[PDB]
Amino acid sequence: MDKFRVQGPTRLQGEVTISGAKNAALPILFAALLAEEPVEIQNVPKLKDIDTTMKLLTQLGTKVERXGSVWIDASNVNNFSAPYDLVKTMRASIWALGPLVARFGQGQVSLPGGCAIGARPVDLHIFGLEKLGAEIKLEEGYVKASVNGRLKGAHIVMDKVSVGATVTIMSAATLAEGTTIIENAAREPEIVDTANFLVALGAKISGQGTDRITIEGVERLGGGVYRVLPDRIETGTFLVAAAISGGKIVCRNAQPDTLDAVLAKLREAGADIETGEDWISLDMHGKRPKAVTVRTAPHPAFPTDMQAQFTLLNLVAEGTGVITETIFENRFMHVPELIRMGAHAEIESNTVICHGVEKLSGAQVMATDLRASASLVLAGCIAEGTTVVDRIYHIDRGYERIEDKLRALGANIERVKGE
Ligand SMILES: CC(=O)N[C@H]1[C@@H](OP(=O)(O)OP(=O)(O)OC[C@H]2O[C@@H](n3ccc(=O)[nH]c3=O)[C@H](O)[C@@H]2O)O[C@H](CO)[C@@H](O)[C@@H]1O
Repeated sequence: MDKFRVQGPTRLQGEVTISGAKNAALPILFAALLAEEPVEIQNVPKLKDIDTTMKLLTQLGTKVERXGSVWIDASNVNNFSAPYDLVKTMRASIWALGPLVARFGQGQVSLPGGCAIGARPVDLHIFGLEKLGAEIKLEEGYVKASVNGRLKGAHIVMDKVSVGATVTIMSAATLAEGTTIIENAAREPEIVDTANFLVALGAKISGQGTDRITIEGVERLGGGVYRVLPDRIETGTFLVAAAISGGKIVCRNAQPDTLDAVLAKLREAGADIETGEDWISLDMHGKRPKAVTVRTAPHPAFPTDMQAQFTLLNLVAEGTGVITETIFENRFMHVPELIRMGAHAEIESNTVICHGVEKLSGAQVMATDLRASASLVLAGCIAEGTTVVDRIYHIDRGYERIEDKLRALGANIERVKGE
């Protein structure tokens, strides 16, 4: 089992090229199940989650190839289930459900079990499907959906803002008979990306990116070529890496408009930020960051996927920073890990109260969250001495070669395989 050996402190300086969004590539890959003709998805990151998704697709009888692009041919889907072993390593597996039932009239996906960051049921996905006319049963731990003929469009109001349920419903609706309206839809840039992918295939969708999505179902979806938007979380993570190290960086292949909240908070922390059409520059001018107050919420508010990263920022900032989590109430495992490194903070309910320190100290820490745990690697970059991050497979699931990108920024980091 891999581990990172990080030697700090290091001032991060240089350039990084942002990879395609893991969170757009995922739902788009699942949506490709709908395509009758070959599809080429461009700008797909090379990460563990994509590997798992590829595996799942192949298990359905989908032909899959990859490099920068992932080539999909779902003309011969011959299997309709996502097994326990796979779903257990990737909750996003639930996304296979909707396309399968919508196109083939059947689909079975192992029901996701417990999650360390909090309660993450998929009740809304199921509800949505049912609303579309799907019959759903639970057998041997498998959620089994079925419909005789086409799904039927319906007016659905979401009890919660859900990225996942919005994708499930929107995707399945493209093949339903009639019009589907998703009210209180998630507005994430990844939702707009997936919708656009769908439309490129022949789907009829409007309102994507707003709280109200309207889908007019069609008979079949063709094929095509589609480029995945830049990864906003990867971008934010690198921006924070520079901001907490007194550094200077330029992010290439970026989409500034997906980052307003994060950029604004970085400015509050004291960063000098410039943006262009496809780039973002950040210069700390060698300054320590200033503590900020953050509240995670659905896009375009501050994203929960940047929360750990900002907690780190606050932990080495001047002042008392406060971070409140409204999406994943228990998403605080990074905190005690950071405290092992000398940080100071208290967790009261869904809020962490940070007491910024001048310097962190290297220590042994454990990764557990595919997006948040990158925080540990960042901490090692600025801590005094050696930090060893265990279980880095978690990071591998959500980031493409993060050590390589960090290394090009000046980081002293080594992938240690010897156990
Ligand atoms: C593969 C992917 O894109 N994952 C992202 C997506 O996940 P994910 O799609 O799971 O997140 P949702 O937006 O669906 O979850 C938001 C909240 O609603 C709850 N909920 C959701 C669905 C449901 O059926 N019932 C229910 O109660 C969840 O438990 C959570 O408290 O958005 C999260 C919030 O931006 C990100 O942190 C994840 O990295």
